[PDB]
Amino acid sequence: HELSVEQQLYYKEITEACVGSCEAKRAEALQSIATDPGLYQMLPRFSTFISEGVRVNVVQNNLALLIYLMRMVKALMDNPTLYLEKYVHELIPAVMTCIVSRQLCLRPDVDNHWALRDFAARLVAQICKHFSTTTNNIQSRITKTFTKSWVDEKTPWTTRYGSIAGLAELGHDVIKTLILPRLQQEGERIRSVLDGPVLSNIDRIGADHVQ
Amino acid sequence: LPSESMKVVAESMGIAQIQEETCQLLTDEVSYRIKEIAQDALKFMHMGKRQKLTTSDIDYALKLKNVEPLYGFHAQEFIPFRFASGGGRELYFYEEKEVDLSDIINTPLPRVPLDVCLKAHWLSIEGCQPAIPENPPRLKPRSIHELSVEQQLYYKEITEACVGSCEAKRAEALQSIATDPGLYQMLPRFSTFISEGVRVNVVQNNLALLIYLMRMVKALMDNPTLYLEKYVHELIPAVMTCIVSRQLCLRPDVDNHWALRDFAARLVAQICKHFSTTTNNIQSRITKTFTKSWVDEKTPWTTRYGSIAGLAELGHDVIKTLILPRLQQEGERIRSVLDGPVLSNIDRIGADHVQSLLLKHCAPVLAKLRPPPDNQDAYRAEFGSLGPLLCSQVVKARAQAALQ
Amino acid sequence: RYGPARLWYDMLGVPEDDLLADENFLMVTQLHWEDDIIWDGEPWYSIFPIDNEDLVYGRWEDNIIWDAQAMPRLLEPPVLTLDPNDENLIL
Repeated sequence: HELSVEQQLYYKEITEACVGSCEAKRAEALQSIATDPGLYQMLPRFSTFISEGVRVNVVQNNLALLIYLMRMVKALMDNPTLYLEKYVHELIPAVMTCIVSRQLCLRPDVDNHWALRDFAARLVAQICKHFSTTTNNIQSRITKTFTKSWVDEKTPWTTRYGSIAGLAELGHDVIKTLILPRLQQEGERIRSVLDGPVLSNIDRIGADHVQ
Repeated sequence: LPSESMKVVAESMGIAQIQEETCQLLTDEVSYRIKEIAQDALKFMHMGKRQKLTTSDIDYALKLKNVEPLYGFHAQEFIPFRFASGGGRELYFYEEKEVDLSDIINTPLPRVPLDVCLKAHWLSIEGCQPAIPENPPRLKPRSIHELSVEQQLYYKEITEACVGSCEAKRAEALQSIATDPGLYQMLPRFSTFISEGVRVNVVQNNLALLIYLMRMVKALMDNPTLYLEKYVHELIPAVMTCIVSRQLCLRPDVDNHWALRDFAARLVAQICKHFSTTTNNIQSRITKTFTKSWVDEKTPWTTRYGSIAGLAELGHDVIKTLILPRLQQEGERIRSVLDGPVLSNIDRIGADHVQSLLLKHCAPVLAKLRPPPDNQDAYRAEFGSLGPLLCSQVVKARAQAALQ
Repeated sequence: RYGPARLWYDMLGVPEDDLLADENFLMVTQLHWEDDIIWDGEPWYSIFPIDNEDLVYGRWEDNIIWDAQAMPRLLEPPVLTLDPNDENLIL
């Protein structure tokens, strides 16, 4: 059960290489995670590390460490040898948290939370292309969360951006039957863009990003 | 009952100039007798244990109150008709009130139903109700499969019988699929076995393997108990594959079975159009794929013939609106196969099958919307494909209509 | 605290110890499965592995964190459970 010292050292070096001291060690660590044959028995530790690290964004809204954890998930998916079917229930809400949360930034105006949005949306489209089975109902349950987050009013422009980004990365028929009925919502958006009671607020950049 | 109906009855009888108190006196007496009988006809309904209040309950409730269940006629001498009833009068509010006396003779009499028989079954087996068709129905622990070993053995026997080594085994297994009530909660494993099978069974075009799987799909569909439209996203592709694909085996002969397989695929497409229908998802999606299969440049005879069959079996209006502007292209394709100096291929067979199917569809499409006048050379305005033979097919259809 | 994720615990410093109808979302109505049709292609033990009961049955959707501040269910630290159903694990 307990990791042997070899793989305990490998886990320590690989996790501390993806915290942000330098970029080259990070790229070699992600190319290790993506292309090694025997990394099972260390998959639950990586899933726990990733899910708890995405949770630790609520105490410290670090965009950079979330980009690093999403590149860790994207590297874990490209491994041919390890099967993430038993651990996908942990990685789905972490990528979902990177998509539909509202404060992804420390300084909301200048941080491009927008890219961790479309990167994690592409990631969740891949995670429900490779793993959705009719016993799983992964894709239908992801579309339902995105849909009731988008159709429901009071949602911030960041989380609406994440919902639209994920729904539009799922495919063409999804944007036929989910996005296109609420195209009139664009008028409700342009209510606050071509006019807009407050101009110097932060709603305008998010609204025309959504647009 | 309303009093303004009682004055209409009185003045249509010869009793004119009746007062309102005279008329109110009639409608509380007869409304009591209706209430007295309907309370007394509910005794026969509760004792004949049908909670229905049939038409015969009032016949016995009237006889109980010493009134003749004579309806529409009253015999003051009683000797011709006693308390035996005549079953009432089959009359309506929206009736015609005049019929021809030979219309009632020439209509066929209804079928006398089956006589009463006594069948026994089991409501309960030592406390548990069986699911027969006569009844309404730190280390984490080592999990168990959601199928029983009797159910898993049943799945193995049904799948090894449905690959058609013996025909009687297939036919029972197909009937077992067609009417097992407990075949839900095994249906993911059947849908996955079908889907996966066709895709690794078109790698080498094994026609029986495919004809047996299509019969398994047809046996899955007509089962009334199971809920299928959760699994139709796997079914649709396999059934449609049995129609638009090339044949890796000897294409020219078993093409007869190949044509039959295409017809089966068309029937599956028709079933997809019929059931499971919501707005603009299933029928229009397979219609769009069939049309872009048709408008496809240099379409294969195998794929072309299958898609032609699939678009052909879609119903009345679909050939009325789609096959119309395309006769010239069909004729040009037939002419190219004909001009070939080489039959060492399947193109000629594909062309003959496609032309025959298109000509039969065009025949009723014509018999259906237009009179059968000028059936000799007017079809030469439509490139002269079926012409007088098409006219003969229309005449045969008219003869069948006359027989009906 | 000392198990997998100890690094996160130490960094934190914690020391104790009608369009919503179900059919719309069925993947027959949301998938271009027409692309799959292969045009011109060129019992002592279960034969199906026991699936993950947690994925198949559990509501993992309840571990998604929709709003960090207003999170409806208080979450707890998770202990390593070492499922033995999975092969490739010595114990």
